[PDB]
Amino acid sequence: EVQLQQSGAELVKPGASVKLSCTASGFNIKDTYVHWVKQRPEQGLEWIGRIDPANGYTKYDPKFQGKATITADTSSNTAYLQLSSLTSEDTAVYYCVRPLYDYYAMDYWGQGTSVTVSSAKTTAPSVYPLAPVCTGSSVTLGCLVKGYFPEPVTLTWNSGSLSSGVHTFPAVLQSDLYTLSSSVTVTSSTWPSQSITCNVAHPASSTKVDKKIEPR
Amino acid sequence: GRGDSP
Amino acid sequence: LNLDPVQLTFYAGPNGSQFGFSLDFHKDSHGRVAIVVGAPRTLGPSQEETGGVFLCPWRAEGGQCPSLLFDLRDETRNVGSQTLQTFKARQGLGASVVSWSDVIVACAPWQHWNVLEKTEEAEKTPVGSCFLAQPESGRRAEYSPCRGNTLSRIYVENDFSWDKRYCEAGFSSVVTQAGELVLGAPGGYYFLGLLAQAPVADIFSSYRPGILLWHVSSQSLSFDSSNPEYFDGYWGYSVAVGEFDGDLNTTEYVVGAPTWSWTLGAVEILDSYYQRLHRLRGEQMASYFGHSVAVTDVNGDGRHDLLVGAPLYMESRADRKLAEVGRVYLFLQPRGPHALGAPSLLLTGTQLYGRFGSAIAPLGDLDRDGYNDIAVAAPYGGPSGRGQVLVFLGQSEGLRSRPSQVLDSPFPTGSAFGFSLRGAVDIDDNGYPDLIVGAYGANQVAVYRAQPVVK
Amino acid sequence: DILMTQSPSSMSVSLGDTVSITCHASQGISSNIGWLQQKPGKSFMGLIYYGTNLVDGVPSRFSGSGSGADYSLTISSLDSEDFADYYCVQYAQLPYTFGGGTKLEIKRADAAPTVSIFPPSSEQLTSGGASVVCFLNNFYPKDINVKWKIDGSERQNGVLNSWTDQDSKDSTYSMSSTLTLTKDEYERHNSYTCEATHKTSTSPIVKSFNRNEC
Amino acid sequence: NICTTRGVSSCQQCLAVSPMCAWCSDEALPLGSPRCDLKENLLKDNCAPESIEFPVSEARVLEDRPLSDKGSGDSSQVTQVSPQRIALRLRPDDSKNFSIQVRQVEDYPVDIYYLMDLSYSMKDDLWSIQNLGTKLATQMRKLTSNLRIGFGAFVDKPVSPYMYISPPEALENPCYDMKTTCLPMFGYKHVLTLTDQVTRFNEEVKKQSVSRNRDAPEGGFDAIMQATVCDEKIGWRNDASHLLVFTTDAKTHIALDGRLAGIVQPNDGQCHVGSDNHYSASTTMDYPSLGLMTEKLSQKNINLIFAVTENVVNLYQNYSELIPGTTVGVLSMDSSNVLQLIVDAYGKIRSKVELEVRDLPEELSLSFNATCLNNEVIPGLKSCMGLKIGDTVSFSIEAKVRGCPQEKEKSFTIKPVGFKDSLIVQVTFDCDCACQAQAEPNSHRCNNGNGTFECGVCRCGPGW
Ligand SMILES: *[C@@H]1O[C@H](CO)[C@@H](O[C@@H]2O[C@H](CO)[C@@H](O[C@@H]3O[C@H](CO[C@H]4O[C@H](CO)[C@@H](O)[C@H](O)[C@@H]4O)[C@@H](O)[C@H](O[C@H]4O[C@H](CO)[C@@H](O)[C@H](O)[C@@H]4O)[C@@H]3O)[C@H](O)[C@H]2NC(C)=O)[C@H](O)[C@H]1NC(C)=O
Ligand SMILES: *[C@@H]1O[C@H](CO)[C@@H](O[C@@H]2O[C@H](CO)[C@@H](O)[C@H](O)[C@H]2NC(C)=O)[C@H](O)[C@H]1NC(C)=O
Ligand SMILES: *[C@@H]1O[C@H](CO)[C@@H](O)[C@H](O)[C@H]1NC(C)=O
Ligand SMILES: [Ca+2]
Ligand SMILES: [Ca+2]
Ligand SMILES: [Ca+2]
Ligand SMILES: [Ca+2]
Ligand SMILES: [Mn+2]
Ligand SMILES: [Mn+2]
Ligand SMILES: [Mn+2]
Repeated sequence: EVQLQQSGAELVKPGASVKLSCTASGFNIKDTYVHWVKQRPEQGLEWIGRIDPANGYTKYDPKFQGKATITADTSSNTAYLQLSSLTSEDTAVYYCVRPLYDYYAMDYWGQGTSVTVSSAKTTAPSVYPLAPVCTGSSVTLGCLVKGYFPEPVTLTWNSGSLSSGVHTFPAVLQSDLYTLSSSVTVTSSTWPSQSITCNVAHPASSTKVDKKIEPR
Repeated sequence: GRGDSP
Repeated sequence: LNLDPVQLTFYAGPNGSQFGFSLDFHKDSHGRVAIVVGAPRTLGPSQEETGGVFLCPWRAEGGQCPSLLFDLRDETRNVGSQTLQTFKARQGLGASVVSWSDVIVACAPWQHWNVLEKTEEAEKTPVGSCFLAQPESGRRAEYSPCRGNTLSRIYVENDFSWDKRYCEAGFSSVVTQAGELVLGAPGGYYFLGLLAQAPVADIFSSYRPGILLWHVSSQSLSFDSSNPEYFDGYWGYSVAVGEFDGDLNTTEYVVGAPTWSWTLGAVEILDSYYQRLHRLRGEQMASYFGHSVAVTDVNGDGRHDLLVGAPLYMESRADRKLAEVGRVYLFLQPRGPHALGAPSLLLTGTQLYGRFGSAIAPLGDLDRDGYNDIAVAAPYGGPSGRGQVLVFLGQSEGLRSRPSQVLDSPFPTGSAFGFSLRGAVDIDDNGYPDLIVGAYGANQVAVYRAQPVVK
Repeated sequence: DILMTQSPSSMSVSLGDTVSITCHASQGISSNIGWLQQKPGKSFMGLIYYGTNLVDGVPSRFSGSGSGADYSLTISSLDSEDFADYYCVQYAQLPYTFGGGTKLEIKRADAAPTVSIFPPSSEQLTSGGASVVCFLNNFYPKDINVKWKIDGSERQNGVLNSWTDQDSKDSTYSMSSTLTLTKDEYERHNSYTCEATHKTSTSPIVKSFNRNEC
Repeated sequence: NICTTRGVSSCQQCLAVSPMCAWCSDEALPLGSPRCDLKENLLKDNCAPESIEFPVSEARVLEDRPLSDKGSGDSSQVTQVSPQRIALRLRPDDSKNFSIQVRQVEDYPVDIYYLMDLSYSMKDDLWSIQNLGTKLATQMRKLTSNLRIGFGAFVDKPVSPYMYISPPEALENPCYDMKTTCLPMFGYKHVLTLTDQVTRFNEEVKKQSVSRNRDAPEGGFDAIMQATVCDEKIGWRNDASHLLVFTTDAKTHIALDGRLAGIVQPNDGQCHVGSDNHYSASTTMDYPSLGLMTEKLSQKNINLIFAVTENVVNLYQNYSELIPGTTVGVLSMDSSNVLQLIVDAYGKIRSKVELEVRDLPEELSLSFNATCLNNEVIPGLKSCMGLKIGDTVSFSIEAKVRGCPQEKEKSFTIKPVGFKDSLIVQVTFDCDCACQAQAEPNSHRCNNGNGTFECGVCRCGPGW
């Protein structure tokens, strides 16, 4: 079965150089063309270029000329993509692609490689409890993980005990630092009667702080 | 080389 | 010995179509035997020769045959900033045909191909192509493994290495029992010659009309060479398969290369990975040793034997004079892991310019004595030079040195009677294997039915 | 470069429906088009190539069509897995170009958002910062607007919003808005508000609170 | 002796016993005297001299023209074989001897047709034909006073894949894709008919230029065939040595190669060079086989010379051996001389004298004793070697008849290979008696009409 194992996520600083890999499984990389594709949330999908691993000849979208450099080693059965003089706009998920039958198609895709460019040094998150204001039938509490880097962070309530009836929002880059929040809803008879604790873990800084939600 | 070449 | 020469069956095609240039037997899903016939100069849609194929049902009285229709229109695809082009004019569709299971493979060795990119091109060249058909289901597929999208300049820079632009894929063809198609391309790699193989099943499942350039991952091509001994050797001019290494899980290939080593000629036996197990060198320069090759066990020891034709071999005669008559070589396979020695038998032609050995067909066991027999063609032999087929019977020691029977051409001069042969198949279901003989010059096929032995 | 105008950008449909996405090119591309699928939080999968040809292992309910500069991917009888992002790609010319993309979202009955405002924490304030959070949970459709106000007047600087992907078993969306100020600036004012505007209600849902008061 | 102990019945049977047997038709022969005995025994028994039937195997000449000293001048009245005709008379199981003389005449006319490879690879070999006409007339002037020279050119069959067929410009200029220009591709073209005007050769050559094709092997064999079978066009002369000089730097195509161009029709050995001086079957007919080429070269009496570069010398040396009478010269920039090569080739050509027999009856068998160099006899040999022009050799011949054939009048030829002249041997089988031409059918002497009286005895008439 055709599979493209791309290298793990990369986290580098602006101006540095990174080199992604795309190892072929269940076939010889030399068999077909190998393309690279950049993906961003707002900008979308952009074709970087391709390479014919057999002979080494390449083609690029003139937008990436100079920035991107695609190579391939038939020995290790792997194709590479090097990006130089990195910037914020280079922050994207990169995919290696190859056709199924049609020489010129784009059918098989690797799982993708996430690349993040930032100077931000590893920073532990500041967790904050969010209790309501001084009534209804159901109450809603919250947690606020502010100022941390890099991602990700696993947030849970009561150490996983409370699962259903929860909302954890996607992190957002607050100027070279991430911010995240999570809500939670229960009945008025559950709080503050039943104690509720916010459990956040940041593997990077090796810190796992917990804050109990206190009423006002 | 293998063709019609001087 | 026991082929009935009194009551023949004749199939005929359009004039000037070269109907009978190639042929084979074909069994449908129900085992009903038919004859497939190639006519590589049949007119196409634009009243231009493109070749064609016919599927003839067995009828004791023969006659005309229905066509096996294929797409004959030129194709163009503008993709990847390039332009892909196929040219089927004078492609010679049906220059070879072979049947495996309920599938028919008809090849067009001189179908041309080209790729355009702005002001550059790959060069319009004969890469050849094969058309696969499943008559009952109507399924159609193609296989053109020498097509490429590399521009002319690139080859020049690389000293013309791995140049498959003149392959002429389908020149010769064979299919293994397992269902792997094997195509001889004598023009491959700048006229060294190459083999291309791929499972018929995979050829079908990966093909789609319009694409023109698609991948068949499971395919396997032979290799280029820097050795001048291989230059202009036309490796793949003829091909066959068989068992020559003991291991029954492996299939071995037999490739003829009639101009190998400065026209000395040779035939090689290889494994499925194209590794040479044996090489048989020609006896005489320009004899075209390797023009045709047959694989069959003739001495009933269970081991496949090799037969090689050299249609232009010149026999030595009185007063230091040579007479071109043609020759066939028999190589018997030895017990266990051993090399094929000298030929066990030399069969030489009699008629001058007769081209004895141009075609060699296994007949199976014609007289039912326990040994397989063969037929050898001399397309311009016989006292009248109209053509002749000679039957030689197998025996414990190999083959009989004298023919048990001689079929003289029922056609007029120039019919090339015998240029193509096929046997070992009982077409009338009478218990004896039968012979079909092509005569493209006369645009006809003759069917010889084997009958119970008289003696 | 060839431009690929892929529409619609999104559509809300239910299971068993038959929907068709379209793709317009800036010029002719003679069926040299491919269709891709990207299930949420996963990589891509080939659907169609060269116009109409299904990639191996793809359900037959998918089908491609069209010619010239206009093409369409059609999914007959939608399945729960089929709710994902779809893109078109042309390889008629280099460089290859993709479409904008199309997200297949689940359809359901409208629903107003459960707004909830939260003043800064004691910890954060003592640190020197002040963040007011405003959760707008479980609402449909996804189109919604949040507006902060300090002492009745709009505030736009220092706001960070974040949305969620359509929840699994209730098919609703949620949102998180966060107004971040300095401790000092936070104390210059008393009232704080976040107004939610949704097609559900013509008048915006409002939730406020007063500093130095409970 | 055997003559008597055989107990023969007729005069015919008597002579058939042995060449030394005689028969007596005398009427007045003693009681029991054997009519079949030695001529000495018969005369010893008072046998009439005229009644003796005793044939003798002779061998007198009829035409005995003297060998020519100079092959120059004359309207081809040159003689290089002597005698030219002899009458041979034999009797049953007998044999007679005769001799023949062959001379490699001095100053014999010579045709030289130059068949020139003009494919692109021949760019760096063109130096050899530069001033050919003159340089080819100089070192030849000293072996012949009557030289004619002609010129032809070839590339290969103008058809894919041999020929480049794209872009359209490639057809008019095969060097289009390069920085240069060259001639459209052609198979074979006749350029200059055999002539004595050498400056015609020089000026024609100066207008020649190379073409270009795809595959290394070239179609020179097509040209060799046409240059051979297009007699009137090339201009070969009836009484002159024919030299066909073949120049190339590469391998050559051969019969059955044409199938790569879709050409399967065998070469027909006929002429196909029309008024336009081009080979018209080039693209519809396969290359000729060595066998076919040999047949025509022998028929038209052409001596093929392979003047090739040293990178393929071995190849053509090997072909040379499959086409008897062919010679090879190394076409280099160093040697005895690269294009006196032709003179040396000629010398090699006229350095052998091999006899050949045509129309020899089944009954007759011949033996030969050669006399070469200096009266050196070499038994069982009918060829000579290491001869110079002007040299003369001879052969002793013995015809041994076996039994007595049905036809009494037969004749065969003994000709040297390549030579115009030949020795005609008119054989006569004498196994009858003159007295047989005066018999008595239904004679009164023989069983009273039931027999025939001839040669003295009584034979059983026809029907018994
Ligand atoms: C023109 O024609 C000539 C003459 O036929 C060819 O020259 C021959 O080339 C072949 C193939 O290369 C040679 O065959 C080899 O002979 C070797 C030696 O045996 C004899 O020859 C040499 C002279 O070279 C003598 O010194 C020696 O005493 C012998 O008399 C063998 O050792 C070789 O065996 C190898 O190959 C065989 C077959 O594959 C294997 O079985 C062996 O194990 C081994 O690998 C081989 O048989 C032959 O010697 C050459 N003959 C002569 C007289 O030179 C030219 O090739 C040909 N040229 C062209 C371009 O057509
Ligand atoms: C060819 O030469 C041989 C000798 O090599 C001759 O043979 C001899 O012929 C004479 C004739 O008188 C006999 O007496 C000898 O007995 C023969 N010798 C041998 C050894 O056979 C022969 O005569 C010559 N033949 C021709 C045609 O002249
Ligand atoms: C035959 O041979 C003898 C010598 O044995 C020779 O003297 C004689 O001249 C020869 N006969 C003829 C006719 O040449
Ligand atoms: Ca095997
Ligand atoms: Ca056997
Ligand atoms: Ca048998
Ligand atoms: Ca039968
Ligand atoms: Mn050349
Ligand atoms: Mn050269
Ligand atoms: Mn050539």
